[PDB]
Amino acid sequence: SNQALYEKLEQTRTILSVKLAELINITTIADFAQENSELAVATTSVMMVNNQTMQLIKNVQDLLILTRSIKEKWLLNQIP
Amino acid sequence: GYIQERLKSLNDIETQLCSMLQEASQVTFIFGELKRGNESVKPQFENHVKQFYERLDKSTTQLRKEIQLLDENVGTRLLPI
Repeated sequence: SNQALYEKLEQTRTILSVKLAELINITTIADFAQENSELAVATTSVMMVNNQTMQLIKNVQDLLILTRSIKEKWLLNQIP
Repeated sequence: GYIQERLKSLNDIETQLCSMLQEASQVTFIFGELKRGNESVKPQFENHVKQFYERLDKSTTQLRKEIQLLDENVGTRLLPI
């Protein structure tokens, strides 16, 4: 059951590093009228970065859930 | 006590995780600035990205140690199951 803690940790670190690396790859370059308007490239980049952040938040949350579960094991299973 | 030390280490990790979230917000807000043509915050962008990584590495490493310590304390401070 502690093995499951290690495995959850590995998976969450894996996802965070992928999501950060994806975020790093979104062009930071500063911002045919129809095409420009339909594709909305600059807007799309902002939405992409925010989507990465939403996932960085979610996965940090998972690190907190793990930390809490470790706390509770100490609080609950200590020998009196 | 020993258990007090573990909880304080775990509370420390909770602080690191909150710091990581702070970095992510800054990265996000700064990207919006860069996209608008405010290049002045590019160094800060790169710094906050780097810090998020450093914090990810440190917090997950400390967490791995905490899990190891749980495992070593089965039968000694912690009841088996």
